[PDB]
Amino acid sequence: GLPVMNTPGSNQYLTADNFQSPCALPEFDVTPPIDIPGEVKNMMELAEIDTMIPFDLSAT
Amino acid sequence: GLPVMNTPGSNQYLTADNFQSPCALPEFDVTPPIDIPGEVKNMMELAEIDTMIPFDLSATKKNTMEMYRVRLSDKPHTDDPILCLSLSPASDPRLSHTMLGEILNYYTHWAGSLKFTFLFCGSMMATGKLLVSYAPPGADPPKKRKEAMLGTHVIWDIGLQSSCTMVVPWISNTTYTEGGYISVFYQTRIVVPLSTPREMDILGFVSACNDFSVRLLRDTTHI
Amino acid sequence: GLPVMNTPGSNQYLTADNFQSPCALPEFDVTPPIDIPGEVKNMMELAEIDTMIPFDLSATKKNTMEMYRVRLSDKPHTDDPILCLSLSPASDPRLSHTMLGEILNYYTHWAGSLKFTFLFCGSMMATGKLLVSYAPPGADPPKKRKEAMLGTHVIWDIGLQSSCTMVVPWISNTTYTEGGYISVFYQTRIVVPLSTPREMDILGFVSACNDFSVRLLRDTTHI
Amino acid sequence: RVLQLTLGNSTITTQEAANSVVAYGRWPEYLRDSEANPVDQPTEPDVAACRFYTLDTVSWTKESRGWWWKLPDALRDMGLFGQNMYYHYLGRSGYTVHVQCNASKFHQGALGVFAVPEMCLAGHTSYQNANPGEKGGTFTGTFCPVDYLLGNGTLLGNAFVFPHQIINLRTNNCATLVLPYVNSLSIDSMVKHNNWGIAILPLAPLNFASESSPEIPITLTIAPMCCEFNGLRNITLP
Amino acid sequence: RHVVQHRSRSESSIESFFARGACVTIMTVDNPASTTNKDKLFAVWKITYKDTVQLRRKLEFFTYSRFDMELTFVVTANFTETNNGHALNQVYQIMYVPPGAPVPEKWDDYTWQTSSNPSIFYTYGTAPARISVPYVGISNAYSHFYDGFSKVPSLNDFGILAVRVVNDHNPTKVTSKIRVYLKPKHIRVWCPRPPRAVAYY
Amino acid sequence: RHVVQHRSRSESSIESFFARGACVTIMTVDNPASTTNKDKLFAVWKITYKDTVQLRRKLEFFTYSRFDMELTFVVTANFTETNNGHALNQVYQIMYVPPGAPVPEKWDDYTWQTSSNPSIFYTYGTAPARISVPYVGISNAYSHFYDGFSKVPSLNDFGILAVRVVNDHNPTKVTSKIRVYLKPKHIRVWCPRPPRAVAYY
Repeated sequence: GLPVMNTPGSNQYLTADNFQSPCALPEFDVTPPIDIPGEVKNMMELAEIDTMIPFDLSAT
Repeated sequence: GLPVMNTPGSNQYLTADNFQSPCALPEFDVTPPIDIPGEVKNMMELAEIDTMIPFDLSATKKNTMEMYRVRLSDKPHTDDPILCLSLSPASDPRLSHTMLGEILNYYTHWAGSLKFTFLFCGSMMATGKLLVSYAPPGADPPKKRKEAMLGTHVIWDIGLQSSCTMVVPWISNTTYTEGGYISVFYQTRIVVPLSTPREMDILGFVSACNDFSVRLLRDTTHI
Repeated sequence: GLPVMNTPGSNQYLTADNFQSPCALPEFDVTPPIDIPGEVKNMMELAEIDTMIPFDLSATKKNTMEMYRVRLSDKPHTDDPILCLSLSPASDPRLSHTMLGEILNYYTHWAGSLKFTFLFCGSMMATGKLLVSYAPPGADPPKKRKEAMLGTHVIWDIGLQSSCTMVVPWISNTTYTEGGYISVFYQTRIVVPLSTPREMDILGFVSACNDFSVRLLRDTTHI
Repeated sequence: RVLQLTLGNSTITTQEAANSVVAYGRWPEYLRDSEANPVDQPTEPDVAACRFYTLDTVSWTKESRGWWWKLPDALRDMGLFGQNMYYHYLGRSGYTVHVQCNASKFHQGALGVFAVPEMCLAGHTSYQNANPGEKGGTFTGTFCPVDYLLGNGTLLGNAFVFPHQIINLRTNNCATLVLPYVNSLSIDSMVKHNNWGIAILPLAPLNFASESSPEIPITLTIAPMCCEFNGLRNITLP
Repeated sequence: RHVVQHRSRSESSIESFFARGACVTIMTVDNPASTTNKDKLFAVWKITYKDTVQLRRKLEFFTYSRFDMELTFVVTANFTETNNGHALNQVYQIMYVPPGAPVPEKWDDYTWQTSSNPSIFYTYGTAPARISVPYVGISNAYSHFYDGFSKVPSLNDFGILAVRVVNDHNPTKVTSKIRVYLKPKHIRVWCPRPPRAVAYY
Repeated sequence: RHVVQHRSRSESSIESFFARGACVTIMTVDNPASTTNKDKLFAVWKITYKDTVQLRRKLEFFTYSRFDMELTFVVTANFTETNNGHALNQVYQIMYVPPGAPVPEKWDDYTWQTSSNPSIFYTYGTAPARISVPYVGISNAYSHFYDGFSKVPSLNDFGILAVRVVNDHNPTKVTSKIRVYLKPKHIRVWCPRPPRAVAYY
């Protein structure tokens, strides 16, 4: 068949991989999403919220 | 040659694989198909067929022909229902082994409507009225004819129409007693003209509607 | 490099593989072909050739030249057939080893028509009539000339035409006695002018038609 | 309304073809050109054999559990159809099974008439036993196959997946089933192989007023349709 | 739990219902060590759905069928003995005999060499083997029920799978098991029937 | 069983009839252990169809032929002894000597190094080796029958396959067998003949 040449980094699992993968439930039809209010698209959205400072961290 | 990088999931066999494969008989010319009548394209087509409910699963009626016949007779006016069928098509030993229920046992989630159809199999001369009540889910079934009438019901005149159909809408997966009830009460006792028998039988049939939906196959069939 | 995922069926050798392969003599320039006469493009071309049937496979005739000649003679008018050949071209020791049968032995399923052709090899002076009957499958062969005539038949006048052809249509695979029969009866006894011999020979040839079809090769040839 | 139907030399009366079922919504039809072959050769005698044949009536009682017939088996002694079914080697045919049933207005009960493809019964391993012919066999409530299982270990309530009709005496007292040729092959032996099987089981049992007729008649009238066979077709060359 | 669900019937299709890999047999072979070996040197299995109740039931929902057949062979061996087993990697011949063709009777039978019969040569340790047999039926559909007889005084052939080990004179006995995973493909069905119980399954 | 079949002759084509993999020899070699070794250190086989009756018969249906040749080598080794055999993975030289070229006579013969002769170097455990030899005939078709003589007072050369193991001083004797699977390709044939019996085959 097509001549190929396995390169280094073959058959390794890099946890930061981003490849395709075979689905285990291909015939399954997924429960479709609803428009739940309050969707976050970036964690900074949470840092942008004014939250109360605990000034007095004394022993008591 | 072409530089490639074997990824994880290589040389595994996932039973749910969908790849290509080399044919063992490539030169073979396959016997071509004919138009056999009765082709099924979806298993729900079989659940859409009205199949007879085995109401009376008693110790003696069960696994007989009498397990399908709800007998109406002449006896004191107790407003106990003729039948009270719970709408658990997957787990209810009556609806469980219907064709609908047989297909639903193969799946994990399902939703839609069920049309029930009671068929009167008495005399052409017999006359009377039955009350076919529907109790929605979360409501315990009605125990008396008044409770049934003040809810959702159909007064079925036997002398006028030999069958009564009722489409229940909120049927969904059990988990992984609720669903509602279809009950039948005597509104009136049955009136016969002469020595005509005062012992009739009503049959019952159930099916899914076209809307009905199943998903996540769960074949659990072993020995 | 290119991320790939080895699938099942990798590094196996399926004898029915059809892939590419590296040539061992890429720089070699192959001796170019000539137009040799007699190129065959399909084995059925060989089954389409009329080849002589070995009718008489007796203990003494078999594996001789006499196994191909059905002798006509002068003897009492018994309506027993001159020959009754069963149309099992794959399993019938007569038709089995014809070229047709030899090719059919290589396959598992086959269907089409067979043209049989009887050739009279007597005198130019000889005169008479034969009845070439065809019994379809499922019908036991005719035992008398009347039974043959009331069925499908050809009255072959020897003095007028030296051969008779008969195309049988419903020939198909045995499995994995049926098929029909071609029988020959004396309608009339053979008439000769003088001391001309009263012992003739008819030959027989069989072939597939252009329509004929085979499939699923089953080479079973060992020692 | 009373419709009188004639096929050949044979006439029947039908109250109305008001509810006449066609199995899988497919009408009987000859073998089409796309699935035929001029070298696998059929002929069409749908002239004379394709008529109404009316089996000997059966008697529904209170104790009756059911009846069954096989096709083309039941018609193997029925005139030209039975003749062709033995002369010819390969044959195909649809059917029109008109189950009439004669009852008063003071009888009550219901029959389920089921047309089954490849109705393999079981207590089976015997031709004469599995093919009772014109008279058919009968079911049981415990050879003869079981009522609620159809013989084939099969809850009768689900039987309504098959082409069927319900003869409920208070309403209609007759049923018609139009059966097309159904087989894995386009054409096949009729004597060795039954394609269809009729099964009539009382869903609701018979009952009647005091001194009515104790046993009512169920009559079957089977009409072959698009009956076609082999195939004597020889070419003689000059 | 009680969720609103839109119309969805894709997974109830015939393909989704049937085309699911499932083990249909577990063949076993022992290495051709001339120690005490019987029967053992080669395995044979006639392909059939009637030996696994799940597929059998799902099919017997219907009268007639057609389907291709994706076979996938998962081989698993190990040394039979406590013996310090050293063995060079074995090769397995996985022969598919088409319908109506002779079966192997010996390890050295002529059929193993026959060109007709497609064979996989599987090297142990590699990815599981796979072939796709097409619809090999004589008729125009696989018939699960056949009201009828062979002769006038049910069963359909999908083929045979034979397996042997090619390595000849092995010193250490290596037992091996080949799980056959069948997956029907391009399934068509006709004339639905009621399901059976789980009684005579 | 008696099924209506439309016209179909694809599988009776010359390619479909002939182009089918089939074992044509089983070469054997033992590892170059300087223990007792003869002959054994290398195998040689002159390519020929006349040693397998199936291919021979199918070809002798005809007078003349042309075809390429897809050879595929299935190697299978094992330790000859009960010895606790430890051996690093062996490499096999599978040399194809073209027609009319010298044959190896020793393991260390000069031919093994010759650039002319294409050689596969096959690592055991990997996928079976494969090469495709073209039509290497001197004439314009392989002649199965040749009415005629060499000198005035039948046989045609397809090449030779030689095999050896490259690993040199092995302690443990490893016997190995290389099944050669020939598959004719791009077959053309001329002047059909009657088949022989299975008598002198």
